[PDB]
Amino acid sequence: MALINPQFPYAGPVPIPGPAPTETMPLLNYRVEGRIAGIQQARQFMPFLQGPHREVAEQTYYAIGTGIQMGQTFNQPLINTQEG
Amino acid sequence: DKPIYTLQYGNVGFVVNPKTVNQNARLLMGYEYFTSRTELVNAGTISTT
Repeated sequence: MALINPQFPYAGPVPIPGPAPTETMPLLNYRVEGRIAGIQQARQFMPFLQGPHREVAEQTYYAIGTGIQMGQTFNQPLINTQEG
Repeated sequence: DKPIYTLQYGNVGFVVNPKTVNQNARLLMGYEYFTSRTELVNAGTISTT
């Protein structure tokens, strides 16, 4: 967006020496076929386990029984003959 | 009044910060606690024939 100087104008570009025209043109680089080499193993001996863990520990229980329940020799009360 | 029951292992600890320690120095801890591993369903009787 330059302003044209009317007192000192200039013309378009003139030819100048050039950079040997084939040396600015590249070759198209020619890929050969390739292979991810080797026979891959199916599994890996991992350093960490792959499953979930638990944040807190919960107390577990198992039921037990008591035993054969016996009789008893109670201390027996007195007879309510109007004193009680 | 507030018993320690802490649901992970090292969550509550007891600290001693000593200032002079001899060779065969140790702490002899003694605890007192409640625990429960079993459940206690009701029992059986005889009923002699």
